[PDB]
Amino acid sequence: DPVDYQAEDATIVQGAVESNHAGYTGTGFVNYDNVAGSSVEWTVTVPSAGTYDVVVRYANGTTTSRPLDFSVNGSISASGVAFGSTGTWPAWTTKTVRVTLAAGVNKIKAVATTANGGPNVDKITL
Ligand SMILES: O=C(O)C1=C[C@H](O)[C@@H](O)[C@@H](O[C@@H]2[C@H](O)[C@@H](O)[C@H](O)O[C@@H]2C(=O)O)O1
Ligand SMILES: [Ca+2]
Ligand SMILES: [Ca+2]
Repeated sequence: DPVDYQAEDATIVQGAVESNHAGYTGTGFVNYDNVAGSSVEWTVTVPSAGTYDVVVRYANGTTTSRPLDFSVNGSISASGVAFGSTGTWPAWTTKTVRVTLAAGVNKIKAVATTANGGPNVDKITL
């Protein structure tokens, strides 16, 4: 079965664990710093090699899409994945990103590519 990997439990670069908007799961969420290069990197375990539907649960209380690049350590997995508006910060939704993984432990990194940083990210599920 898919497992929830909480953002606030992952490796956060230029970001903060926060909990001041309603509707996150786990103990909070990650607010990426509003800077290019802000990132979160999750450590996941999957039973078989192949391409997974990585469900990214996020919010973006602005009218400006906030794109992320996904990689599995070192290697580009998805490039310029746009995270559009959700109207308000507590209004979480999801986006599925295809990421190819090996059997066992993998690290998935999502890095902000624009000066606005990333959307707020609650977790990934896969
Ligand atoms: O990414 C944002 O633009 C953002 C994340 C927060 O969830 C929002 O409440 C809002 O926060 C602003 C700053 O990003 C944040 O670092 C500061 O501590 O508070 C700001 C605010 O407007 O409250 O935007
Ligand atoms: Ca931010
Ligand atoms: Ca969370």
